[PDB]
Amino acid sequence: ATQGVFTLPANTRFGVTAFANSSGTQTVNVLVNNETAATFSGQSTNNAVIGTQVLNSGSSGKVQVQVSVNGRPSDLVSAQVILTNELNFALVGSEDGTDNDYNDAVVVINWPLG
Amino acid sequence: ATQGVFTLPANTRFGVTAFANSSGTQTVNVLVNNETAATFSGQSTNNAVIGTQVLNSGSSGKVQVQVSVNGRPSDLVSAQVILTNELNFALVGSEDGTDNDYNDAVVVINWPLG
Amino acid sequence: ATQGVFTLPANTRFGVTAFANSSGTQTVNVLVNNETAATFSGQSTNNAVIGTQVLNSGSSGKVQVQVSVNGRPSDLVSAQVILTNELNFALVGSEDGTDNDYNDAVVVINWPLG
Amino acid sequence: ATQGVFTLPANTRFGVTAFANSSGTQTVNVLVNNETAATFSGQSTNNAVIGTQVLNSGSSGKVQVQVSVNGRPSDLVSAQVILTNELNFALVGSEDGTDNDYNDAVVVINWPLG
Amino acid sequence: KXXXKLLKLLL
Amino acid sequence: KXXXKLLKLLL
Ligand SMILES: *C(=O)C[C@@H]1O[C@@H](C)[C@@H](O)[C@@H](O)[C@@H]1O
Ligand SMILES: *C(=O)C[C@@H]1O[C@@H](C)[C@@H](O)[C@@H](O)[C@@H]1O
Ligand SMILES: *C(=O)C[C@@H]1O[C@@H](C)[C@@H](O)[C@@H](O)[C@@H]1O
Ligand SMILES: [Ca+2]
Ligand SMILES: [Ca+2]
Ligand SMILES: [Ca+2]
Ligand SMILES: [Ca+2]
Ligand SMILES: [Ca+2]
Ligand SMILES: [Ca+2]
Ligand SMILES: [Ca+2]
Ligand SMILES: [Ca+2]
Repeated sequence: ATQGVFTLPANTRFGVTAFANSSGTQTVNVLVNNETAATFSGQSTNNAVIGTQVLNSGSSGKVQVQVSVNGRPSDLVSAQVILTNELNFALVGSEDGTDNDYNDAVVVINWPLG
Repeated sequence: ATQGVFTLPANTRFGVTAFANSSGTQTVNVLVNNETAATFSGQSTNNAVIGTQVLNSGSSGKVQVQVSVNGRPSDLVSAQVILTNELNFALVGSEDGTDNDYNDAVVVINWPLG
Repeated sequence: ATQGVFTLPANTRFGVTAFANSSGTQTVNVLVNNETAATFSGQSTNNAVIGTQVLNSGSSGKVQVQVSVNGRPSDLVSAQVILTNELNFALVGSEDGTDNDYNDAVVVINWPLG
Repeated sequence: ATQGVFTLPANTRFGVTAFANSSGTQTVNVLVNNETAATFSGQSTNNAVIGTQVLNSGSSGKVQVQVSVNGRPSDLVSAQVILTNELNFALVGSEDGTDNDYNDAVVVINWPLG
Repeated sequence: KXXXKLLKLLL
Repeated sequence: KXXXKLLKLLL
């Protein structure tokens, strides 16, 4: 199944933050309606934040997270969780190798803000 | 129901990261076996990271998040989500006021690391 | 935090199913737009299905689950989870006593159907 | 990623329930420790329960859900959610066709029971 | 059912 | 709430 694609409400500000846990340098691309809106890159095996930014979900609300290592797409896993009918998390894990820890880049999208 | 308490695997490293979305200064306390292991503080209405740290879950694996604003406990909401039976997120929202947005401090715990 | 309240897509069919795990007879009230749309009453300590029904979220999409035992409201926990941006679960647990297993009535709402 | 595989606490009773929403007859296999422990089958486009059973997770706690429709394995999506650090749901959706509603067989695993 | 099912098989 | 105190500081 497709993973890393989320329908946010249209015109909604959201946070996106990525953490790295891999020997490979992680490249996280955040697309808003199929156009790159942010790109984070970095290397850590200790959960370092490799980027955090506030974006707007735009007219469509469609947000897509893509993770690669030197251009190679990682395998993605994802879900959206809503707490108390108000607080939204869109979560992505990614696997760039063979050990299935799925933490190699971890991406958290949260909304609403403010 | 009790919120903001999670059982991690014992003796395991995890990441904890807090974001702020409120006029009020947020104080986030992270307890490992009922002792304060980290405290983050800051104020933002734009999802600023007010802290991120790697901790060990200790003997019990019990990790608790508490949030207060000028000493007053916020109301908490929480859940844990596991993706592909490997990647864990423990999620906390908190409410310091009357608008039920539960984003005033948002705390994300993730494991495993590395 | 309020629990057991979910905003579904409006005018959408959804399943609701309740399981019981308590000595107490469980009454589950499912409200659509603030009006009771289904009630289930049953008793089991072995996770028996005490009801299942297809409902429609109506013009507002507001769905609320309430659980009571001998007229006493149970304490609720809930969350919504979305898989592959398409498949939705709204989940409710409830506690009628003091052991905090929160399974005394478990309620699962799923959509889409068909 | 692998989907529909969960590590439950070992030697623990859990419920497993399947719903169908497809023209195709669904066959849902539940494996514990790599051996078939239950098989549900049925056809519905109205979310009918095609099976519910209590099982024991055994010495390994390993539970796997597989879904087949007209001789082909369906594509699976899954996640585990924990509420109030106590109430667990392991959720599976599956797609037998092209519409990607992922509801063709929906499987809910819940624990603890009783 | 029907259309989408057959096309998925042929491709 | 909180803006009362930051404005008292800023102004
Ligand atoms: C007693 O009525 C308590 C009640 O029933 C028990 C069998 C157990 O399921 C408990 O969790 C529930 O609250
Ligand atoms: C046709 O067999 C496809 C199939 O059945 C439809 C009625 C609908 O439920 C669809 O999602 C499913 O894949
Ligand atoms: C005080 O004004 C309320 C407080 O700060 C607001 C800016 C908003 O973030 C609100 O959710 C928070 O409770
Ligand atoms: Ca890896
Ligand atoms: Ca890794
Ligand atoms: Ca608030
Ligand atoms: Ca806020
Ligand atoms: Ca109970
Ligand atoms: Ca019980
Ligand atoms: Ca389908
Ligand atoms: Ca279907």
